Amino acid sequence: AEVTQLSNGIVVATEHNPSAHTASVGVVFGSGAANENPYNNGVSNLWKNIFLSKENSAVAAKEGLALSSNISRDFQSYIVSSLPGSTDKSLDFLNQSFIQQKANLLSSSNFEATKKSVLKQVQDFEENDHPNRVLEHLHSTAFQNTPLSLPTRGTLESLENLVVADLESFANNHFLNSNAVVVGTGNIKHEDLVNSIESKNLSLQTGTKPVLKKKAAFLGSEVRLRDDTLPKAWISLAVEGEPVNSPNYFVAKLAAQIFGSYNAFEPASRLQGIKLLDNIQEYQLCDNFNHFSLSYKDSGLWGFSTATRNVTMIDDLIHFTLKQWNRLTISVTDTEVERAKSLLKLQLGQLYESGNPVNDANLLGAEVLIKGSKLSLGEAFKKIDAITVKDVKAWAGKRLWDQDIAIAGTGQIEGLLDYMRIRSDMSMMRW
Amino acid sequence: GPPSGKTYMGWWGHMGGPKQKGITSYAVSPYAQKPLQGIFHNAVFNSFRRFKSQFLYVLIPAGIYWYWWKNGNEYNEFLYSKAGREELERVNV
Repeated sequence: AEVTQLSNGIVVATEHNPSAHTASVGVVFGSGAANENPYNNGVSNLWKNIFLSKENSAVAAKEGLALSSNISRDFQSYIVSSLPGSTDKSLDFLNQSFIQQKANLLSSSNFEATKKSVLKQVQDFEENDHPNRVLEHLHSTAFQNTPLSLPTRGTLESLENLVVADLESFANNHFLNSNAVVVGTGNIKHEDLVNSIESKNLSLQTGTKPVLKKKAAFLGSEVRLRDDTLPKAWISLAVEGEPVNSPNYFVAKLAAQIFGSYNAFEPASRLQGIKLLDNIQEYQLCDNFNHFSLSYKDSGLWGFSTATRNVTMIDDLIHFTLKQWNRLTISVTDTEVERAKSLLKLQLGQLYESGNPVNDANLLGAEVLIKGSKLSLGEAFKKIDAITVKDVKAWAGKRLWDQDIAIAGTGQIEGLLDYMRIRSDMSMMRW
Repeated sequence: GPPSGKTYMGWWGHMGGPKQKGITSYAVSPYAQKPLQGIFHNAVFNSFRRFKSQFLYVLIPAGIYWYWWKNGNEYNEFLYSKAGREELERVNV
């Protein structure tokens, strides 16, 4: 596809697809959980559910409109969807919710029922969803005392002390035209969207959001949440990685694809060309693992997550996995690098060429907000095809060899050994 | 071989204590900490507290046994002198 950006006072981006049967229109702001403090942690999660509340959604469903929203660390989104010949109504609804009249939504009755609904989501998340809350605690110890540590949903202790005035203060400082991108995906022409905006003289708020004092800093650390009543052990482990607008962005993504993802109960996942699986399958040390490479405006993370029921062989799983990471600096084969090139292109093709216009609106707005434009998928494939074996060794010797780590765990983790027995496995030194 | 009699200690994963719920632990890497900031304000201020708590249980026994040793010496010094020849003759037989 082909993107098209403009600036008439308002930044308008679009990605037309004539094959789609729908159209999405929305606005993406360049502020998220990393632009908050510990006192108001969760105020962006309440704006999501106020936008999706029942009396607001009822007004939309009478004209054939569906609503969505998403809160992350670096951005926030508010999308409206419609049939292709009804995109003029999508913009009017968005006009009387952000540019005008966001006081009818913050009434007393609408704010108390919404608050009670959010306190029950975050409570069930902390007691039932173990893989995702251990990955949240990883961000909280790795980036402690910096903005990138705060959870995106909020906490139960900070949510209870939020009143209406906290919602209005956060909007005056962040929902600004200088911090906003208007997006359009699916079956919508680029020129029909901009002329519709020019015929209304819209302006959210002018600009100059706050300054954000501290930068993100990685600290080697651990946090353990032991619970012997649960039936598994959930563990995550990472080093410091690459931010966006880094030269090593795609080299870190390719090195995670070398070790990849595993499911013990799927037969075809046991046959992948991954050397680590010859050690794990002898005694069945885990149920699943997945390797990630996450990237933000200021820093990143590189590592893996696992879940297991073999609570007596945890130390052999962590040991064998970290000995394969060492091979990226010493001994990594040309065959392993060509496999990972092909599967990474398939992974990026499914993410960017899905059918949903709502997913494409979130990717487009976040990219334009953070580098001014969007890289094509044909240009990204050429960068991936130009990575050599020497490039992986240079990246790993800087980022992996003899470097500090962050750890988080929950469940039956008595068999997870101390920090320094694990820190020592990051360098071979039988060498 | 066969299993032996059970004990009051196991191994990693099954150590034989009570079940834990609600305790959270935090730590920081040694590489990220300043070198050894724990020797001073510990060899004067803490070492004196440890001394004052326990020195009385050692030095009252030591004072009893050392006083008993010196009075035994000085009396033996005296019996084998010229002035203590008459008392030596009695306390023998």
